[PDB]
Order: sequence, then structure tokens, then C-alpha cells
Amino acid sequence: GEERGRILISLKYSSQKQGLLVGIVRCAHLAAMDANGYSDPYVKTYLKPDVDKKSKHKTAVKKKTLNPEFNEEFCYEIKHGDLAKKTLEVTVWDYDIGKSNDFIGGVVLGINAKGERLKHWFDCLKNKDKRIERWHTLTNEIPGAVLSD
Ligand SMILES: [Ca+2]
Ligand SMILES: [Ca+2]
Repeated sequence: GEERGRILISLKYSSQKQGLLVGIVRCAHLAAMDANGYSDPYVKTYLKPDVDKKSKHKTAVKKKTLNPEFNEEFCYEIKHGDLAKKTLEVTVWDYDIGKSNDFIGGVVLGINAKGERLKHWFDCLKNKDKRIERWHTLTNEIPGAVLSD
């Protein structure tokens, strides 16, 4: 997979809420998918398998930037023992008018991942009520997204 920028993600499993808090903090040096040399980025998240197709979250769109700051956090209600059953799919897109939005890149976290994609997830799961915030380099190859380039 080729690099498409970096994303800073925060994860915290809250015992009180019985929920995974997912923070989309900011991105750095995203791929430019517009004719002006920039992108209009937003980030989507899913928690999969998504029983009932309700896990979609999307950040606001930031205009004309390759270094967006989102500082948004969402929550997935889930018992701690089910966390290891799931993958967190985080994808970055470029909002366009007049055509479908361009895919920028993504990252998938889960116990079946590798390297820091695995370690970030594992660190969250093994440290309840501790926020773990880590950068990941985006890939251009996300299953179910677009063809690799
Ligand atoms: Ca575009
Ligand atoms: Ca655009």
C-alpha cells in the first residue's frame, strides 16, 4: 500500500459508559485530490462487523487543506468483551461538488491488524479508562473502498 498522509486517532474505552470513544483529532500531509492542489477532507468511521448498519460517523468537511484539524469524538456502545470482535475502519475523503467524493486513504485497527495498527487497538483494549492517542500513516488500499493506485 502507498502512503496518503497521516491521521491522529484517539481511543479510550470508558468503563462507566461501556463505550469506545473514538477521537478523530487531525491529519497531516493528506493526498491532494483537487485541481487546486488541495483536498476538502472529512473522515468517516465504522465499527465492523456492523450489526444493523448503524455505526457510520462522519466529521465536518474542512475546506481546501491537506492538514485538517477536526477534534471530534464519537462513541460506540459496546461491552468490553466484544471489542476484540471488531475492527475500526477509518477513512479519509475529499468532498467534491459535481462528482463522487474522492477517496484519500484509510487505516483499519483491530486485533487482526499488524504493527501499530494492532498495537494501538491492543493498548486501548488492555488499558481501560486510559486514552491512547497515536498517529497512523494512511494507506490507499482499504477493502471495500476503491482500487489501489
Ligand atoms: Ca476531488
Ligand atoms: Ca474537493
